[PDB]
Amino acid sequence: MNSVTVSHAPYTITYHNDWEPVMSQLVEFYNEVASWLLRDETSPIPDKFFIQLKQPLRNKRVCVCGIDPYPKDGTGVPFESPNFTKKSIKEIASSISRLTGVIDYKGYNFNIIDGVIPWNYYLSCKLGETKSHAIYWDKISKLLLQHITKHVSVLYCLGKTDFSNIRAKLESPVTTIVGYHPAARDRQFEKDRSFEIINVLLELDNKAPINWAQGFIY
Amino acid sequence: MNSVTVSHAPYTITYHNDWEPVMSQLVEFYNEVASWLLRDETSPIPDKFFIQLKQPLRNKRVCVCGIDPYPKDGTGVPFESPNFTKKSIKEIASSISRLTGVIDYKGYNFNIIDGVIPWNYYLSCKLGETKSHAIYWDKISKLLLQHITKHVSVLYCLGKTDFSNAKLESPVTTIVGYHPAARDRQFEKDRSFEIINVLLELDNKAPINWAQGFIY
Ligand SMILES: [Cl-]
Ligand SMILES: [Cl-]
Repeated sequence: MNSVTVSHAPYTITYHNDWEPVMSQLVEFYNEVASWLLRDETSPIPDKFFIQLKQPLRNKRVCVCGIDPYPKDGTGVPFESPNFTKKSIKEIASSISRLTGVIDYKGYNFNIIDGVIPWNYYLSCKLGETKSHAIYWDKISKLLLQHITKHVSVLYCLGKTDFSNIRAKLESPVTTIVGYHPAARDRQFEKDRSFEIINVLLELDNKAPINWAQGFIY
Repeated sequence: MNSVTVSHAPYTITYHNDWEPVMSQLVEFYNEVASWLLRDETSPIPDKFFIQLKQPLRNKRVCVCGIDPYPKDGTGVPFESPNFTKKSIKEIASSISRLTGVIDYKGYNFNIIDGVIPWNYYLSCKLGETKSHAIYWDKISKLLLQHITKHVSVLYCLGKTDFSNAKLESPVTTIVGYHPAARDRQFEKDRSFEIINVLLELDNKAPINWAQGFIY
């Protein structure tokens, strides 16, 4: 819809109107930091940092959140792996396959599920190094996730360590689940039932469940 | 097992060891407020304010919580009505009767159910006035419920307006259902008891057998 300019790359940020209330501060915060983060090659590329701000928030009832993008090949859409190559998304798809009974599929994407907004807490990383840009995104990450949590009924974070003390410092009343990361040891993600629990919590808040099968690609 | 003294009535508080971490602060907080509570006649009596601290917490997976004790005849055990007279507990027993298929009973008590700790958020009220002691118990109530929510998997609160307010600061799965005396039969259509067991099953915990609460 609308656009806003910033003094460093990617220069323009196009945003859906639901994000308006935070854009002014986003610009201030990004300008203060961008120079530091663009030194490094990144995942995703700078033109893709903010494409998830084109998504609406008012139709969203669940946020599924990872700490930062894939160390390589980040597309700007959290969790997205267009050629279905990344371990995280393969493990997620398996979980939902067992849950939904859908056995034959070629990919999975959170971004095409009604009511779900997939999110990366930090919006970039130094290529090949997870959590490398935490110190730069800090204030922005808090700002944007606070805004998301005013719309969604449930926040689902993936990674017990990654999200230990970040969720305590979010200052939001929103119902929160911190589950295992897909690559957690001893198959703990495979025994994790957060996808089911989400729908129970949504039902308790007088909201429709998420149909997790909508994420499949054929 | 152990005991602690306090400068106003009931003077001694006996507590199960699972409560040890909070007793020191409980004494500080109770001493700083007890004058205000004891001016009034109370439900329950002061000797019964803290008897629920004799219950263990480690074997508990569900906390069932009401806002404060019965306006009259509080026994110190939340929800307990020994002569099965109180509306709340009669409605709860009906709900579980329909759920479990147990049709003939004389009473119901949460306190004899494995895995359940029944709780009153405020530990007293001025006789006949619900919520009258909220302002006195405030800090203590928050302290004790926070401690309970470190052990239990699910917190079930009864009363939508009573428990609307966030101010607990705990990750625990929380359900805020209708109060048993809610209008238009809303408590009768409330399925929180079933939902609790689903949530528990999802957290790899055994369900609560709600039929254990019946008295014959
Ligand atoms: Cl983890
Ligand atoms: Cl109610």
